[PDB]
Amino acid sequence: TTLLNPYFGEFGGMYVPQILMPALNQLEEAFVSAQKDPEFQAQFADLLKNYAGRPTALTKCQNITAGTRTTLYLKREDLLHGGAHKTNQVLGQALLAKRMGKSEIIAETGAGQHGVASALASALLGLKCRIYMGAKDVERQSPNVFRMRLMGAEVIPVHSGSATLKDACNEALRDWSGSYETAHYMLGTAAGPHPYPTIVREFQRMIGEETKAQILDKEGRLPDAVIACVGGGSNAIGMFADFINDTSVGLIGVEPGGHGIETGEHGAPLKHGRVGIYFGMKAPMMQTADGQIEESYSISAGLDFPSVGPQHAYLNSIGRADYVSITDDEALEAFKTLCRHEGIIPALESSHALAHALKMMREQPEKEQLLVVNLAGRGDKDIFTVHDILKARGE
Amino acid sequence: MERYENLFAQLNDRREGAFVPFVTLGDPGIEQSLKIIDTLIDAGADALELGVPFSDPLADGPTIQNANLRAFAAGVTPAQCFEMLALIREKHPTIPIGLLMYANLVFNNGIDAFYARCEQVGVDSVLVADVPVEESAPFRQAALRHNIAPIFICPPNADDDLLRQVASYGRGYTYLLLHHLIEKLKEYHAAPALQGFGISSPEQVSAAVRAGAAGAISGSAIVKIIEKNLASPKQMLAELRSFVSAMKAASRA
Ligand SMILES: Cc1ncc(COP(=O)(O)O)c(/C=N/[C@@H](CO)C(=O)O)c1O
Ligand SMILES: Nc1ccccc1O
Ligand SMILES: Nc1ccccc1O
Ligand SMILES: [Cl-]
Ligand SMILES: [Cl-]
Ligand SMILES: [Cl-]
Ligand SMILES: [Cl-]
Ligand SMILES: [Cl-]
Ligand SMILES: [Cl-]
Ligand SMILES: [Cl-]
Ligand SMILES: [Cl-]
Ligand SMILES: [Cl-]
Ligand SMILES: [Cl-]
Ligand SMILES: [Cl-]
Ligand SMILES: [Cl-]
Ligand SMILES: [Cs+]
Ligand SMILES: [Cs+]
Repeated sequence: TTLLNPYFGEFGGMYVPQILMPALNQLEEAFVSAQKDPEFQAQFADLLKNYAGRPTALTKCQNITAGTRTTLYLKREDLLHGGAHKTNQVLGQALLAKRMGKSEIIAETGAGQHGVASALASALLGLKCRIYMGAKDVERQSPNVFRMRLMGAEVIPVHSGSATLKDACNEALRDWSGSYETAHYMLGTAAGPHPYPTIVREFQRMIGEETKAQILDKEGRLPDAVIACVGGGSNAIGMFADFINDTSVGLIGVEPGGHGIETGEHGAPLKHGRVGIYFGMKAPMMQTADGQIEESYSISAGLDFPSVGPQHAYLNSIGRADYVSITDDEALEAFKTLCRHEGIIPALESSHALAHALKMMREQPEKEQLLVVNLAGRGDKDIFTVHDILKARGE
Repeated sequence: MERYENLFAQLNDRREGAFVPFVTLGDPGIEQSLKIIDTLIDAGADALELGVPFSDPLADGPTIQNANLRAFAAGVTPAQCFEMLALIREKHPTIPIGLLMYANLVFNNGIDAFYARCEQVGVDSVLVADVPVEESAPFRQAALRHNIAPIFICPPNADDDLLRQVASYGRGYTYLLLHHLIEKLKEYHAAPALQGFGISSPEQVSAAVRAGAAGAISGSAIVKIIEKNLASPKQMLAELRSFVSAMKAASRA
């Protein structure tokens, strides 16, 4: 029994042990209540604006589209407090926790951006924050781990299994099933069991709402496409949502192609995986022929999720959104191009989305088209990776 | 699911509860596991709960997580598990055999195909750990179509709607994770309740039967004997013998 349909078509659901269902039902009711509560919406807006810096700019690229008939805007979630879009929805989920009388936050993180976002939100709102992180990720992202601890959060390395985001997700779930009377599980993407895909979209949809208002103000029409990288699906669904009924507007989600789809070393389950049931949802997954979950490879840590949000699988299945992949090397080329042409250092994750807009304009340079790329974070965190790559290749 | 029916009627005539050990199939290896399981039945196990190794066993704690890891490190696949199960059934025609699955393994090659293969090898019941009552319909239907009992977990935070759901849709046994809850399960004509999640010594087996449960399931405690003795198979089998016989003796009272 739920207030809302837990499925997007054939995808989604609530595939959790019975012990966790009251936690999900509580959360769904609190969200539905919050959505109808002007006081929740006012507090959320107050935080989004005065603490996180919204609205974010919609930047027209000046140089990168030279020699083509493409106009390209960047939705600047890189200027949000924390440096990425993760901050938007942690503020809403932190207020939901307070609505539910919870004083503790449980969070998972792979690349560290959602962990840092959870920690800063918990610091501001006075919640005790504990973050689960695969031990491999803890070793690989010691700067974000230090950021989390600076803000008072407890960071718990997870050694179980592959010691990566999957096992961190599972440990956070074990904890919540025992602590949900006082703790809220702050899931960091538009995936997992209902109601999380719905909540995370609604707490990210200001991305696309702002984009729509800004692009109408600036160009007098809607974009021909909005483009967004797809790790678990939250920044993309946040950009897409307000355009879903504007069926002239293309929705393009970009999965990580890694070393190439044909190598198998990629993060593109929506187009190249197989539907399975894991992490509380029915959705496309990287898995073995025997049904074991595999890992998502990408140069960009934030695109490491081995599955995808169920609404993206649904939007794809019905033809409303199209999904493509972009390899490590194309994402790196777009990273370099934005730096030199626009003075903006993009997150390697969002560089996948920029890489696909660059392909769109370069493949058809006389095509008149108005594109928005969701620049979901800044790439300061990526400069050591990009440095060591360019040096390895003698550049 | 007839085997649970037959088991509980026999135990009722003997005025006994059921003692049910859990192990992970293929832990520490295939031949070792088969010998463990035969020792469990020899020492007086009434039924078996068998886990299929899976990459991300959420609902499982630390001791079984390492059993799962040991079976993984042994290359035990779902297909080899089905072969093991057929042999276990062929050795032991009456003992009820329950699987502990995760949803993706059941879904992976088709839900109906999975339960068809369970029927073929002689499985009596399946609990899918990450499928709640609210998602259970396709699994329940495929189970019943293949004469498999669908096992539901009745958790500590259950309420009256859940009790009625579990009593309506479950067969074979109810997996009980207190005295009032068994009362309602009985009033609701639920499948006989087996208490799990805490059963590590004979006193707890006796307590569960005294409370009105039909028996108890012991997981970690059994697997801890396996872990503790991985270097001495003979010692492992001796300690499993002694532990199971003691736990089973406790179900008489
Ligand atoms: C800078 C950046 N861009 C895009 C994404 C992609 O996430 P969605 O698809 O928008 O939900 C991420 C994700 N990060 C997760 C996983 O490592 C995390 O931090 O824990 C990210 O950090
Ligand atoms: N700079 C920054 C980065 C992450 C979180 C908070 C911050 O102030
Ligand atoms: N009490 C309860 C009720 C419905 C679903 C799950 C539950 O644990
Ligand atoms: Cl669909
Ligand atoms: Cl309102
Ligand atoms: Cl348009
Ligand atoms: Cl990765
Ligand atoms: Cl939709
Ligand atoms: Cl459509
Ligand atoms: Cl490449
Ligand atoms: Cl440097
Ligand atoms: Cl027998
Ligand atoms: Cl199916
Ligand atoms: Cl299904
Ligand atoms: Cl019944
Ligand atoms: Cs242009
Ligand atoms: Cs992905």
